Amino acid sequence: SEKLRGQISGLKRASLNAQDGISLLQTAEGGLQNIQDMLQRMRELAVQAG
Amino acid sequence: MEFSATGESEDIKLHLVDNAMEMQIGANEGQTILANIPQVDTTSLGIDD
Repeated sequence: SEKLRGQISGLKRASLNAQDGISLLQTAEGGLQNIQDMLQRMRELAVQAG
Repeated sequence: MEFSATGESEDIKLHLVDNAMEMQIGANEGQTILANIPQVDTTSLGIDD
C-alpha cells in the first residue's frame, strides 16, 4: 500500500509538470512565427530594388 | 611656305569608365536585361561642318 500510494502521487506530479513544460514551447513557437513573417517582407522589399 | 615634322613625340592620356542600364527581370540572381543608348547629335552624324 505504501509503495503504491507513493507511485500514484509521483504520477500525478509528473502529469502536472508536463503541461507546465509545454506552455513554454508554445510561446517560443509564436515568437519565431512572427520573426519568420517579418523576414519575408524584408526579402520582398530587397528584391524591389535592382 | 614650308612645313616640317616636329621630330619629338607627344603623349595624351585618356580616362574612360563604363556606365549600361541593367534591369532585373527575374525573381532570383543573374536574371537581367542589358540596355544601351548611343549618343546622337550633329557631331555623331558627321554633318556639323
